[PDB]
Amino acid sequence: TASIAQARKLVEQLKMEANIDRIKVSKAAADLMAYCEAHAKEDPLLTPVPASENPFR
Amino acid sequence: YINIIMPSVFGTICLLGIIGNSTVIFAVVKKSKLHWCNNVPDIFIINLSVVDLLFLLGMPFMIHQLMGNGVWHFGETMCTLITAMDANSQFTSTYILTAMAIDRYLATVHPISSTKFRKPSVATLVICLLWALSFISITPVWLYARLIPFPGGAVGCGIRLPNPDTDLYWFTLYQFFLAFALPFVVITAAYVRILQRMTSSVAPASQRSIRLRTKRVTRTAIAICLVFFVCWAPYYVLQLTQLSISRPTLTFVYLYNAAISLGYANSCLNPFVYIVLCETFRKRLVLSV
Amino acid sequence: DVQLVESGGGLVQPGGSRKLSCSASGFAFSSFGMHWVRQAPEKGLEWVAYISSGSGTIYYADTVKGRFTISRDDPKNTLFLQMTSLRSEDTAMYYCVRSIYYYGSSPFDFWGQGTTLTVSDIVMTQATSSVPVTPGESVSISCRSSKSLLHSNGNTYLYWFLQRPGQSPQLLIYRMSNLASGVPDRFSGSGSGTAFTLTISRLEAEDVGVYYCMQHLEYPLTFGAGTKLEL
Amino acid sequence: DFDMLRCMLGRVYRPCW
Amino acid sequence: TLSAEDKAAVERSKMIDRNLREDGEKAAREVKLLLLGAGESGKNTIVKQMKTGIVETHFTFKDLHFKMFDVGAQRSERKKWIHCFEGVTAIIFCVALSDYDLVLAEDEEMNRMHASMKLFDSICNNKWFTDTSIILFLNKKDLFEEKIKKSPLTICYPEYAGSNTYEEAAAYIQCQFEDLNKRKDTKEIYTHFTCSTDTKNVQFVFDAVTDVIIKNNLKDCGLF
Amino acid sequence: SELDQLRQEAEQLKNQIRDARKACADATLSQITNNIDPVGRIQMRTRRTLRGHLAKIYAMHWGTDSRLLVSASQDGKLIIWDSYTTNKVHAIPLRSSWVMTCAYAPSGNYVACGGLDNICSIYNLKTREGNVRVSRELAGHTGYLSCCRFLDDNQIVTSSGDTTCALWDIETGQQTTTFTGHTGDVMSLSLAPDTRLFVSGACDASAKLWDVREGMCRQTFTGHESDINAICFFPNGNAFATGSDDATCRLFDLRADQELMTYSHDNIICGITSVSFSKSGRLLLAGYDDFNCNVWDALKADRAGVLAGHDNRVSCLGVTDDGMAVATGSWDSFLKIWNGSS
Repeated sequence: TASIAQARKLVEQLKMEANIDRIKVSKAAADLMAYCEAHAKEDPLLTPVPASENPFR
Repeated sequence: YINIIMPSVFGTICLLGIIGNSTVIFAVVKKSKLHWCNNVPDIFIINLSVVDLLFLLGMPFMIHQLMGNGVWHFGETMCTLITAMDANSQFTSTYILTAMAIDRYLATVHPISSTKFRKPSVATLVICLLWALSFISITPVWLYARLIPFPGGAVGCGIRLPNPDTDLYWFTLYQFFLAFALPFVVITAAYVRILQRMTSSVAPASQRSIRLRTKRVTRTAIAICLVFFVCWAPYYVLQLTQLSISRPTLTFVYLYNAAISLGYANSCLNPFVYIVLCETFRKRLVLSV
Repeated sequence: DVQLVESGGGLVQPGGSRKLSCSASGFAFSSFGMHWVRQAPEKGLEWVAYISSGSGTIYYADTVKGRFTISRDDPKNTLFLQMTSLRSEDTAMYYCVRSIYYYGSSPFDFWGQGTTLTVSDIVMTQATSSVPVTPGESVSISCRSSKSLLHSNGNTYLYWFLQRPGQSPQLLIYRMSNLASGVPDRFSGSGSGTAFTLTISRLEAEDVGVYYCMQHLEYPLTFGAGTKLEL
Repeated sequence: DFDMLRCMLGRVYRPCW
Repeated sequence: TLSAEDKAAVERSKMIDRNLREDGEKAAREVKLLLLGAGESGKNTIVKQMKTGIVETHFTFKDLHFKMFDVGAQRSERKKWIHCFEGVTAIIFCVALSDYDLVLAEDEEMNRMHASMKLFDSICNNKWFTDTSIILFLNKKDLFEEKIKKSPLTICYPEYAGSNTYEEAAAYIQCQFEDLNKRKDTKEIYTHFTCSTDTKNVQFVFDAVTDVIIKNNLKDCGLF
Repeated sequence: SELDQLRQEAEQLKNQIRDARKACADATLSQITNNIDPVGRIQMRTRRTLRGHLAKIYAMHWGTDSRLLVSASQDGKLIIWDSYTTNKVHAIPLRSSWVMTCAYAPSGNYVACGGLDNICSIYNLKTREGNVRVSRELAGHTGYLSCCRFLDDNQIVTSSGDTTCALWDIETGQQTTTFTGHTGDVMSLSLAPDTRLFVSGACDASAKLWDVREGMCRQTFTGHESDINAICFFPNGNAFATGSDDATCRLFDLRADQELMTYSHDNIICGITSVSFSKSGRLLLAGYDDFNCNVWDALKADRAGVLAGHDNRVSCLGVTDDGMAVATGSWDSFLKIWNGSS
């Protein structure tokens, strides 16, 4: 009775994942895009810092 | 044409061998994880390249008395120093090449028993000992390297033996034995014994991999032994010939200077033998480029 | 537990020789650099010698260089100070100090109980010899240095040590700002350039003692005169 | 451009005999 | 331009290199072997003659230290952790000769020998074992001679059309595994016949490892 | 009968989830970020080369100070590096040389490691004896250890090849929670910035979002065609990226519960071993099997740069907490610190 027990758990798990709230992709895509714009200046790899402030001269 | 052919031959060898030797030195340095840790072959291959680089950097200071006007322009103090430095680089490179073949013999014929003493610390001591032995082997060179007054107003750096009638023989023979004959016997003996013992008895000879292994190593042992012979036999054959010769002719002078270039070409061809015939080094070099 | 027991001190005649030993237990003695610091009677601390981990680096004080010799025996976990031609100026209590050096480490964190020997240069200044204090009252202790202790890497090599009466010096602040492990958070170190201050908020009875400032920017290491807090 | 009939010993000249 | 403490940190770091160098040279003089083989194929019997997740076994034979690693307890996907052994001296693969007429306990339809051949070909032709020599052990050769008398080899290999004798059937199985070597240039396969009372099993591995050591030395020295 | 009916209901639930994801897929991340300017060419130079490892490097982790890092190699050594000066602060000999992961405690007092031995070993870096000693060995996984991450000095989450992730209490040495639901070997995990959730990628080509406190699976993400080898959280914790064997990197959103963008190129046919984000999340750095590390524009799916300085497969990489530098380990036994110049 291992297969029948596993089937109940899998069905029960999918119910929990199917009852979550999902926002639109445009809303979710905007948040990732807006996050980078706010933190763009303080990203040394994206915008290299002057050699004076670079710990790895 | 004579005044343009000879400078071009030396210049091509000097530039081509500098590029090859600097490439070998740079590549061995960039691949070092821990210094003096399980890199005995790399220690020999980088010390042989340093001496070969020295043998070519000092080449133009020794040949400028052969092409232009046959005049030494550096004085008697530099004549002794440059002649001794040039002779040391030839003897040191030959000794390191000989020791790099004994190292390969031990790494192959005795793969288990040689792990006790094939240490990078021991390899460094051996190479430092080769320089010390090379200095002893060039002692007659700098004790007699003086200026020679040629007919006319020109002087040249050369060897002034105390008894040139009788001392000319031991000077040539001892350099022939230590720098050409003895190393070639050891280098040839080491590589032929490697080819006879490069596989364990349990290895399946019928398999293509074992046969292919012997084929590549055989053509590498031949190339190493042949390049040393071809680049130094004419230099030391004419060296023994001139013992009987009293008044050299133009053809002998041209052949002697051509043979001198071949000796310098040995330091130009050693780095490329390792670059071409080593798949691991060759593939890694291409990746960088 | 970490322990450093010194031995070999005692009464010696002028011009004689004496051997000082420091047996280490409870820590990796071979991974620590070891110092000798002496203290003349009714005087401040005085650095003597230093040997690094692996015995690769050895430093001596100019007042004892050429006469004192420092060595270590890592297998036996013992530190040695060979002293020859002892003078009346060598009468002091000699301490065994451990100090490990890597990024983020706290050197001079543990000091030995010291041994007594009796014989028959950045300047650190602590002008205030004594400060009358009361429990529960905030106290500030000032130290000065001839040269700026701030290095180009950002570290300010100033160390604070408290020597309670009858006890060995104990590290409070290392590199002028960091609080040593096992020290109450009320101790704080503040400074800039050549002037530094040690702040003791809510002073207690255990804080009574002499406070020394040491420099570690370059050798020889030099101690201040010492600021004594008394009730 | 010179009289290149000088005797040689190694890579340096020698006085002819 | 290092401070008094920066210089001591550098000396500490070089002291660490002094110990990594000491340990690294000691590690390069030891032999690492990966022991593979299906269940009930004599793999555990080899350990009994050459005495967590991975079971590491050490033994010394003629001044040479071997580290043999058994990963039989790793029931996870082989391809994920198999690259962790890229660089071992050799791979010891155990195949049961007597398990040619038998079938797998679970599948009950796939022959045991075919399972080993698929397993061997997945290991020999694996991209991480391109130049890793494989020591192929054909265990239980005495029991194979008994089965070949009663059960013909044609059950396992329909294409086999040889004599019903050990001296010919065993060689056919040996050639089939060596035929699975998709790269007969960068690696070699060492085949040996073991048994439950054979005392030459450790010698064969010593000889095969010696040939691998020579091959590695030739590559390092630049001869290859 | 009953078993057949239940498995039919599972398919309906899977179809319901797929329809829900399609309903909210009004736009595409590429369409949204089509207007923004590209980042241009990202040029990074090898500032430091960390030498001393004598075997393949499988994992590295930055400290929270952005200066100290720990790297794990299969020479049996766990080395702590001062990236500023290339000094080796510590060298920890590992009992098992088959280490597949390493971790650095956010407090900086502990490091973790684990491999084919099925054990997560905790090492104490701050001892009065002055040496690094083993403080804990976490036993209970039945497969190899693939990734581990500290939450604090007492809690650590580990993934294993036994298809399970476990939350451990370091003080007692017992796993308080077990996260089950994967059908394949879990290869990596990434803790959220608030350490209340974590994502994991397994060999079943699926990613799962787990609740650390509750101990259950919240969301499951699919789309990869092969085993997921790397996974990393976005800086805000609302997204994560995975790197699989199908030569593709994909970005998933937790709230959207579906994939947003794929990072692949036709010339790239090798697997992906490690992924990481820059401080702002604009750059997605991914290590590949072709001996190179490609920098990806996470918003535009463009290869902004290449970190090509390794002679073997790039097995690990990480970006500092301040975004100043990125380190890459590789099977050539070298770690390289990369950052750009003005």
